[PDB]
Amino acid sequence: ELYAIAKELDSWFQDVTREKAIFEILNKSNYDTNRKILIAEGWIPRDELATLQARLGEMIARLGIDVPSIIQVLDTNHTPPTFHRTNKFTAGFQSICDC
Amino acid sequence: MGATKILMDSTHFNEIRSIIRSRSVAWDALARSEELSEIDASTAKALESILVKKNNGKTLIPLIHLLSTSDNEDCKKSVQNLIAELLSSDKYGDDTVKFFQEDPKQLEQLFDVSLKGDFQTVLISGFNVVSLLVQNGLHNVKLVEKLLKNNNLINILQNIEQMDTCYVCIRLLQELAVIPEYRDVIWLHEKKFMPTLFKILQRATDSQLATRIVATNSNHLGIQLQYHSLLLIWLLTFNPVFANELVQKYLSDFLDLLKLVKITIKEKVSRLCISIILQCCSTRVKQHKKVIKQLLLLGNALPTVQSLSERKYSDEELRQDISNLKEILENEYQELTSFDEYSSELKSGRLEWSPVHKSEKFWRENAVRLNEKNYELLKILTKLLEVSDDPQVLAVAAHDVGEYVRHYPRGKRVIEQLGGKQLVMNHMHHEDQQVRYNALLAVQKLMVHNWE
Amino acid sequence: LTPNQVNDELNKMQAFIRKEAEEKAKEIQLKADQEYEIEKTNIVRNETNNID
Amino acid sequence: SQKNGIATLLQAEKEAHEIVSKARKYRQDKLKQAKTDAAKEIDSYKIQKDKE
Repeated sequence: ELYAIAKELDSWFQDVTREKAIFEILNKSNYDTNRKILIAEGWIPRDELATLQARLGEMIARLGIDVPSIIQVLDTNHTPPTFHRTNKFTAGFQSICDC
Repeated sequence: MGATKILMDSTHFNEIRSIIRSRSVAWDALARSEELSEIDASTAKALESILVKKNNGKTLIPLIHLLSTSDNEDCKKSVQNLIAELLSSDKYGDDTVKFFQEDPKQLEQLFDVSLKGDFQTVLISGFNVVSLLVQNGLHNVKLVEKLLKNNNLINILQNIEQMDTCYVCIRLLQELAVIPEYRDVIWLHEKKFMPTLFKILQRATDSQLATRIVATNSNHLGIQLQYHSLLLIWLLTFNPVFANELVQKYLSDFLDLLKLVKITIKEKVSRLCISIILQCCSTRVKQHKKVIKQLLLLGNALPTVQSLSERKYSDEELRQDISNLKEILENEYQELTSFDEYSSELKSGRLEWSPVHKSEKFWRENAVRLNEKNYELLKILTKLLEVSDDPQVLAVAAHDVGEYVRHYPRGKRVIEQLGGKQLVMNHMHHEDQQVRYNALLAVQKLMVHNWE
Repeated sequence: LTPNQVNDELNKMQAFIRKEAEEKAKEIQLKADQEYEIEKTNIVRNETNNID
Repeated sequence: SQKNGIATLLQAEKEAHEIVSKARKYRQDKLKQAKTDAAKEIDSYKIQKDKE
């Protein structure tokens, strides 16, 4: 039985770990009991915003019921972080730079 | 007019409306071209001319009879639905109720000029009239007799590849179902449609409509067809005796409905599943316990029970639903002072894996039952075990012997009276590895705790 | 797209939720009607026993 | 929007709560109506039986 089962006990481990992770993703989110649409916000770049504000549908193309998404435009006080790139070839250089 | 307003959120009704309604075509030249008495066409034309908001409404009454025995399907459908809405629009003839009322002869005559032609014709001719048999206060009990013993519309509903048809037919069926004294009469015709009601849900069962790998499973709002179906199935929730019998015929699909609670992401759908299955329960009618017994027998929902329990959905109605559900399904679960039923099984000569067969929550101390006759009550089962090799009974017979000896360590003498260890090892040398596993469990636990 | 689309989505979902609450409340009121009827039934049944 | 979107959400919320509360009030009214209707009908029926 061990021989047979371990083969995919490992797969269940991966799966439960992933499902866990998505919980925690939800668990630093909001919830209210009586109102039924949540209050939410995103911290993805304006640089790549177009592709994802499009893929709203692609995601909802996999679950489309009524809402491609809800995203209302407003920016409040905050300091956006900084992002940088290495192209997997200058890894040592920029890695040392940042560290 | 507080009468029926139907499917406003929908569009297939709107397409089958606008296909002939949006046509702002001549509705006067018809009779003049050898179709009818001419004033009838003049007023069919005046329909739209007077359609302008005029804040009359008493110069179109007689036209109902005129289109009765028509012989060219060109000049009723359109103005038919136009006047139907004009009524529906609660701005024209809001007191047309009385004229509708004093004698529905002008209405019940409509049968032969309604629900006729092709399926689309049947709809365009039937929806309008049925919207008007919603006359607040009582409603005609007699027209329905002819509207149901008929068969052409039902033939229209028999198709499976078309969803709009059955959707709208049974949707208006449930809207009119607001008169609780009609589910009764249609009951006798159950076998004609209720299986149709069930086929959609049976498809929904393993068909993961939510997973959009199903290309065009239904229109973007089409899935609401299931919502409406279960709406109807709830509309029959005030007569238990009705639910009492038809179950014996199709209990299986009703049972495996269980999945819908967890499967559908939609709150509405799981909600209606659970509510319907529960409300089947009632102190009102008889044998209102064996149903859950078979539920446990085949489905074993309690896992599912608590599973859905841990994940409530902030719906008070649902809170009470599930709370009832759990308590009502669990309190009987301990209905096992099983000396009586163990004796019945003993005399039955049949055994099977069952919580009635297996529940230690009582066996904490029950050797008293074993004490009836020198512990030989199970010796009969042992000799039958020796007699044959039927998997279920063969395994279960020695399955609980280990437990029973676990109940008395002193029972080593009765055990050696058994002395079936050779038979036990033989069972480790027969088919169905599971029963071999069980036999090994029995023998091993026994020996170990005789010399633990 | 445009904020109009998302605003309309908010409002249409709100309308749908309001319809859901209305229809469920209607189910519960109809259940009130059934409890009404059955309670009246048993009361009148006992009364009929005594009167008979 | 949101400056009025929040207000619209609040109005939808109070709409839902008010409609469900009205439904429950109608439920209790159905119970009291069961009492009253049982009383009225059974009084009439007692008159019926006595006259009979």
